[PDB]
Amino acid sequence: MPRLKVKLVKSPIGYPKDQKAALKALGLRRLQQERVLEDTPAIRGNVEKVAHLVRVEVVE
Repeated sequence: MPRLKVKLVKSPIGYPKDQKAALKALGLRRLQQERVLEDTPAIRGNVEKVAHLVRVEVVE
């Protein structure tokens, strides 16, 4: 509740199940969708798994 705004900027088509699961958990389903998630250790772990695919901004 500090938060992170995550945008899916690259196509995950054909990516490993782990990485597709991390996208699932971040709720990113289509290209250029943006989500504001709570900045937790867990949410950070999932953004880390899909770093190539996403753009991250610190928000509150």
